[PDB]
Amino acid sequence: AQKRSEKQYNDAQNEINKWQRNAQLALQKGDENLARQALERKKTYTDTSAAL
Amino acid sequence: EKMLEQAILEMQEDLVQLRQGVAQAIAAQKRSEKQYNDAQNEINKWQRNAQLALQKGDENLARQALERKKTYTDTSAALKASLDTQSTQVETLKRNLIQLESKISEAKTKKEMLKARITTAKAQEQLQGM
Amino acid sequence: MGLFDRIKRVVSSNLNDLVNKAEDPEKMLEQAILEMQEDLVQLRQGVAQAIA
Amino acid sequence: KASLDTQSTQVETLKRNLIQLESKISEAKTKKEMLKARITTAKAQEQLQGM
Amino acid sequence: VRGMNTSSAMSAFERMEEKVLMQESRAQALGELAGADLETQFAQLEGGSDVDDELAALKAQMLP
Repeated sequence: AQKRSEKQYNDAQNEINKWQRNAQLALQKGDENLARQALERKKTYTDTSAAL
Repeated sequence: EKMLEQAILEMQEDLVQLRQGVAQAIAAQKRSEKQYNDAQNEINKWQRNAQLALQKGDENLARQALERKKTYTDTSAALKASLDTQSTQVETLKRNLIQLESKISEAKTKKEMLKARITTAKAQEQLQGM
Repeated sequence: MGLFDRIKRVVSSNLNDLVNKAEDPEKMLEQAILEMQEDLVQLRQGVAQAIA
Repeated sequence: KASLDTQSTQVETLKRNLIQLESKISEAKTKKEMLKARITTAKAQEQLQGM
Repeated sequence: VRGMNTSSAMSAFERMEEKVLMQESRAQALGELAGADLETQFAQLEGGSDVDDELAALKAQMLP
């Protein structure tokens, strides 16, 4: 369980990181709308991380 | 486990019906939209016909065509009224799906925590058997 | 509650045996890869008609 | 004509959706080998550790 | 695509991806329980000790 949750929490961090790059990539291309929606995912995953 | 597995499988199958209900709600919006759009087109068509009747000297038919416009305009209003009222459900049902998406993930996370305390409870019982 | 309680056990009893008999690793893989491969052609057939 | 274009665009979506499905089924094949290697390895250690 | 009740691919992953990792985790968990013994840590010391006590003898015999 400890290792299972750890991976999930580690994946959450990775997910957040992945979103960051995608959100940052959207900003570079001029798509702030998608970037703003990607920030919600970060927050959503950050909240999930906290729970985990 | 027995009370979580059954709940996890039933809580995920209920979301499918919710999505299907939203599709029907979305269809309704588009269905009424077309009807309302057709009403506008109908009115426009009548206008031309009514205007054509006036050009030919048939005011009697033109006056009867104006009633259709009014009749269709009243129908449009009715359709519009429903359109504005039926749109609320779409957004209301969308919020439910958004909330359930994160609640099912927490339910799966509870299992792990439940097993941790269940193994500990049994561990203490095994310690009392010595 | 009784009715629901009975259903809970009824389903659990069936599910328990269902997940204990047909839940092997090898069986799923082979079955899944052969079912999704057949579906591809099915969609193509419909697309062909649509294209036609 | 109106119906044609509408259906033509709908057919494009289907054709484009099949392209993504062709790669999705290809990924499944790759998992088979890796999964089996992890299963056998774990199954081989399930008896050794027990003894 | 959306994910129906019995989608061949999605449903297969539910029982395969999950269980496979479960067994893998168990191996490490159970394997770590069997390696908690303090005598196994003394064997590691022995290995390092055995390679240095034999080296001297090996170097002494090979000298001549």
